[PDB]
Amino acid sequence: GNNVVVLGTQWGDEGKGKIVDLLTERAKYVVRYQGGHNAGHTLVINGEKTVLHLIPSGILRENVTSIIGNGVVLSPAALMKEMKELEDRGIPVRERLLLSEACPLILDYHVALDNAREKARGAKAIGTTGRGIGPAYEDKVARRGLRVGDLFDKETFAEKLKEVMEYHNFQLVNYYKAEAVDYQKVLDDTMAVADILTSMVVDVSDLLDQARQRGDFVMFEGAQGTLLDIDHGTYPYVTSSNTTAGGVATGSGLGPRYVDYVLGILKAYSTRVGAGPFPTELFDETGEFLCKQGNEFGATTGLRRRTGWLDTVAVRRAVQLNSLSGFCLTKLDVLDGLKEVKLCVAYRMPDGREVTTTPLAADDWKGVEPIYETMPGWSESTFGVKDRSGLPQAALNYIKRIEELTGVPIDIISTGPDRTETMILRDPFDA
Amino acid sequence: GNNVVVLGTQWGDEGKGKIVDLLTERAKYVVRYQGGHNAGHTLVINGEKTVLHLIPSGILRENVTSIIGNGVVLSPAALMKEMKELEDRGIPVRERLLLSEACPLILDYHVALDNAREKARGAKAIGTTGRGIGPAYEDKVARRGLRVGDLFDKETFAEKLKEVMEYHNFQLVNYYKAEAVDYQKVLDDTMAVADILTSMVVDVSDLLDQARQRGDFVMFEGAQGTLLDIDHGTYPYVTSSNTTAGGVATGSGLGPRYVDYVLGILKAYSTRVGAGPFPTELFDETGEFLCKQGNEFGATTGLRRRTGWLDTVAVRRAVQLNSLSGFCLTKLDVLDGLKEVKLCVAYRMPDGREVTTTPLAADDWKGVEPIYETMPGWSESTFGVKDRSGLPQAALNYIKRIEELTGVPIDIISTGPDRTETMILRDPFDA
Ligand SMILES: Nc1nc2c(ncn2[C@@H]2O[C@H](COP(=O)(O)OP(=O)(O)O)[C@@H](O)[C@H]2O)c(=O)[nH]1
Ligand SMILES: Nc1nc2c(ncn2[C@@H]2O[C@H](COP(=O)(O)OP(=O)(O)O)[C@@H](O)[C@H]2O)c(=O)[nH]1
Ligand SMILES: O=P(O)(O)OC[C@H]1O[C@@H](n2cnc3c(OP(=O)(O)O)ncnc32)[C@H](O)[C@@H]1O
Ligand SMILES: O=P(O)(O)OC[C@H]1O[C@@H](n2cnc3c(OP(=O)(O)O)ncnc32)[C@H](O)[C@@H]1O
Ligand SMILES: [Mg+2]
Ligand SMILES: [Mg+2]
Repeated sequence: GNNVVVLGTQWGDEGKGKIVDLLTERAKYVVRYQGGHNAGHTLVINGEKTVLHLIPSGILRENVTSIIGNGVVLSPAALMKEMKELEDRGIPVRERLLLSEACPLILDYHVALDNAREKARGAKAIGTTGRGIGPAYEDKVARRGLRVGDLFDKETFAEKLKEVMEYHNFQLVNYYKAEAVDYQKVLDDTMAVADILTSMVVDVSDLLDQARQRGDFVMFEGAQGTLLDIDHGTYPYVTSSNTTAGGVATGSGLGPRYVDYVLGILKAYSTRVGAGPFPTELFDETGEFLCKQGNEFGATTGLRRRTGWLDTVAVRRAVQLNSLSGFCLTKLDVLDGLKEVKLCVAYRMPDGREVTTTPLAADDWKGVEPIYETMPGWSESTFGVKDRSGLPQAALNYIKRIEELTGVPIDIISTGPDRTETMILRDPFDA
Repeated sequence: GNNVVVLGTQWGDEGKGKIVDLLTERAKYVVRYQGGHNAGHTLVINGEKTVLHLIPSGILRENVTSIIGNGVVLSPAALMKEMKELEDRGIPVRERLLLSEACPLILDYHVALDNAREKARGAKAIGTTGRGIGPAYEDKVARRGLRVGDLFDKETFAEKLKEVMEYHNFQLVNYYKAEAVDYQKVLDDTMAVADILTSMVVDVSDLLDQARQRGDFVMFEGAQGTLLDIDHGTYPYVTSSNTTAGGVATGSGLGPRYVDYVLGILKAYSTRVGAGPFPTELFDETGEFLCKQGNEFGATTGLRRRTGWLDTVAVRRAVQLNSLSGFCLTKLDVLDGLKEVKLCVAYRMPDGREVTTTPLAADDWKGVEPIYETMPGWSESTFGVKDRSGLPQAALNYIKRIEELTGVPIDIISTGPDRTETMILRDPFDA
């Protein structure tokens, strides 16, 4: 299919960055359609690590035009920081990166707010990445936030910014009893970059409609994961954007009927950073194992990540929410050396009922317990293996079992962090 | 196609209610996926008017199950009010209506807030319908708002509600210097209806995935219109939800790949209630005419509606944003008796540039001017006509011209408010 969507089917960090980088070889465009720099994508090419947050993961391929879709909450400071870093490394970002004038801006007060709220919640704290994602989205929805296109008139921008800031400042000092955020500091930091920012603007919907009508290969890059969806995730322990395939058309402006294949990234084992339900969470040795081997620590905040077994029930919600076309089994190489692996196939609800469907809001997950299927592990190494043949049968069964349990084929299997450490069984672009 | 989406291509009020009611004859389900009771849908069957706001327009057909999707901001008071009204009229709502536990709740403070903000904006006031749509969506995104499923535990609900209310109350009295909203009044009004509310809950995504897998005819009913889209509309003069086809999958939980046909409702002339850009707005006799004949006054607030000529440029943005499959030319009967009609085919930008693309945010529409195409009108009456033959050639040309100018066929033509006063040239369900 021409328009391919790559997204996380769990709670982020499944490995979208690598896969997006990999798959963009044949792509004309790559589009981020939601989130901001809370995202953390690690690309590894012949050993060279590149960590992207706000910039689309297709930025390393000169044949691809990376787009920041209107859905993205964009931090000028964050963009500048990343651009500079890639530029020093030979990546002419400004030559490859375009962006929507409709993108809301993440300015300092947003982080001020993000921190304050987080504080206020005390114990039942969400565990947000500390960027100002939440407030930026709130300001969008409230229709008071600033967007890229607001920089088209700096004086008017100073007017709007003065307003929005006094408004937020009042809340910060009087209610939160927190320090105000200096309006002039913000206006200044902003105006300095404004010109660079404005230079990358393009009418994204139209560009995408044109690309679409030409047949251009376009990849949409997801941020965060399905279960962190503001609507469909473990609310309120979620991110503030729709991480489900529906955000592509809303955050890019491309009509929904033009999505061709939805590729869902699947970690082979589960992780979460932030508070919230997690039935298959492990707190034992194997958990520790899964964490160490997988080097599970957030690419955007370091914070160790919670680990647990893959959960076909949660994965199955992801399948329906996103119209999955196929999966990209990632980190299989991490299971190597376990005596046995297991998949959560059903949930035992607190009233005794057994169910193969997930609850929605966090409180409804309160006391659910996982009912497992236990498969034999494999001692052979699968790291770097690039052909099914190189995988032991135990691994092949685990893979088939996931397919059986989900009804979606594993078209791509990843066995290490490096771009080429992958098995492309079915390339979504031909699919 | 099995899953058909019906939405407004302009600024609301194109006539979704009638069309949805009409088209649901063959439907198993009808789903609202966004907005709340700011919407106003007028159904007319053999002269009997029915005005829906929050309840899906398929509620009058016992063969159809009406669903309030998670995307909808739901006012318990509003729901109760409408249910009662339909029940007295022989409509057993509770028997036909189901709803998502994920729907955020619109409670009193939300209206308190909606009013306060509106006040604060003074002159540059959005012109929101006065329901608490904006705040309810903000509370959603901020992850502090209450949802239907929160009623599954009334004590915890009282806890969460006490919190959210003190929070908002502080803002209302100290900043806005407005009157606080009584927590106990809210908790009470809510708890009284809670049980009814909870009784209608269903897991909508799953139900839709099942329906989808059965082949069931499902209609998604849009609220508001494309150009009022929070992301793609004339921001900030927009509604707080994505009125574009992308909201269907986000606000219903049905995977995006399962949308089959997107039907866009097209008024044949333009209207707007609320502040904001409107290039083809008319302030002359014909405007007055268009308003009087069309009886253009908001079904949700009465407020006279601004009128202007149809705008192919704005309509064309709608075509790409929503992947339109076809149009439903509505109110054609209203043009009868004009000497000449005209369509805006291009925009003359303020720097002299001529463009066939629309700007996004309001300020960017600032001084655009419409460049028209002037077609001969028609004196014959088209009211109630149900066969193309009954339409004068002048009308047929106007219709073909819209098709030529947009590239989307007019599969349905409506010539009066009554259900049967329509021409179904291509029924989306077979399409
Ligand atoms: N061992 C192993 N590491 C992988 C594999 N695929 C990706 N990685 C690494 O695992 C991490 C994926 O987390 P992250 O980059 O935050 O993924 P993203 O947030 O979804 O883009 C990064 O450290 C990658 O370098 C794989 O198949 N095996
Ligand atoms: N004259 C005329 N009225 C129509 C036609 N279709 C619908 N109506 C009426 O025009 C209005 C449509 O506005 P509204 O009900 O608010 O549409 P909605 O908000 O899109 O559901 C209602 O008064 C309908 O009764 C039509 O083809 N001709
Ligand atoms: O308001 P926010 O800043 O968005 O934080 C809210 C919640 O969402 C989580 N979170 C945010 N981005 C995440 C991410 O990005 P990628 O998978 O794309 O690499 N991966 C994993 N978890 C992520 C935070 O942990 C928290 O639970
Ligand atoms: O915050 P809000 O309460 O949503 O108001 C914001 C803006 O959106 C407009 N508006 C809201 N619902 C509308 C509607 O519903 P239907 O077309 O579905 O019948 N039709 C037309 N205009 C509508 C208001 O006029 C205002 O411009
Ligand atoms: Mg990451
Ligand atoms: Mg209406």
